[PDB]
Amino acid sequence: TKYNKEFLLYLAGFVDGDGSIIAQIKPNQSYKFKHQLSLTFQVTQKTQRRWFLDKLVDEIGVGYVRDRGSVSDYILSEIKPLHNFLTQLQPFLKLKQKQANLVLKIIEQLPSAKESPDKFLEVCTWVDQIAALNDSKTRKTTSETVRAVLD
Amino acid sequence: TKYNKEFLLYLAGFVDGDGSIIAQIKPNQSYKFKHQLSLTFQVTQKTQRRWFLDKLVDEIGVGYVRDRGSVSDYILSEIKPLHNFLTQLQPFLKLKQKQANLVLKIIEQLPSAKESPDKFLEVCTWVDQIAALNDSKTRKTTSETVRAVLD
DNA sequence: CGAAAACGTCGTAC
DNA sequence: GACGTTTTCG
DNA sequence: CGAAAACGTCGTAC
DNA sequence: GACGTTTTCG
Ligand SMILES: [Ca+2]
Ligand SMILES: [Ca+2]
Ligand SMILES: [Ca+2]
Ligand code: NA
Ligand code: NA
Repeated sequence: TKYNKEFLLYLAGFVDGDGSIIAQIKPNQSYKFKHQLSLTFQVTQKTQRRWFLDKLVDEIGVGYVRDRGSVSDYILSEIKPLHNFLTQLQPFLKLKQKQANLVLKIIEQLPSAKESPDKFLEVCTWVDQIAALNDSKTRKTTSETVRAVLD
Repeated sequence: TKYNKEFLLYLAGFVDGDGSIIAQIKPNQSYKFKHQLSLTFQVTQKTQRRWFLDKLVDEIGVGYVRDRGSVSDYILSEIKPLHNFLTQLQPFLKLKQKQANLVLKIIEQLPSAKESPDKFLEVCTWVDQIAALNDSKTRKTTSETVRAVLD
């Protein structure tokens, strides 16, 4: 899945505008470290324009559209295709380039982050950075909170 | 003032995201038909990212940035340069392409719209069209409104 | 007058 | 825009 | 368990 | 995002 340059240039600007590059630390006992690292690339749009989101699903060839009322979102969370997509988009972003680099870095690091409790906590630090870059306003689960892992 | 393709492709996506192509019929006795036709190309952005709007002023080479509190806007209203810019940006727009064409068409038509009251009113019809296409919500001055110029 | 700049603000669509 | 919590899936 | 899908909502930045 | 009203400028 290798994309067209004209498309990526256009999409990077659309993303810098209404997209979001999100990293979350999700709490849950089921997981080894009681938290799951989650990554999302998303594009939001008023539902009467949903066709646009649908066309993203067609060109990126992966991901899906969810509806949440008057608004919809194109969503891409699958680690492998997300990494493939972000890598190609990264060179054209201007406003969300750093968070794109951070997500790429987090993905490449997941394997060894399951291994030690200190590698996992470090990676969580990178998600704090992504949220600081974002216009974050209702964040709850922080790397700091994961640190109350101390027994 | 002929722009670089990569730059237009990217800006077209940003504009589809947080930009706005605007046509307004503005009331005022000073004008022959008691209304002034106004066109605006704008890009809005949070003031901590105003550098990004300043960078637009630099590349487009015309227009300016205005501050309105926690938010700012890159503004381009001069008919000649706006026509030039919209013509080159127009082919890459996907969501605001129609309003961009309508604005180009209104601009080309301004000279003859000062001539008859009927041509003027027809042009006002095109601005009703642009507002229909936009996510309009507080429009007051309509082509219908102008029609009560009837003596 | 004609045209742009300046200034101000409602209601979501991010 | 950018999170949150809850449910499915393998 | 691990990872994504599904579902839900706060607070602006358009 | 997409309008509004008021002031300047030529
Ligand atoms: Ca934006
Ligand atoms: Ca936006
Ligand atoms: Ca938008
Ligand atoms: Na921030
Ligand atoms: Na509309």
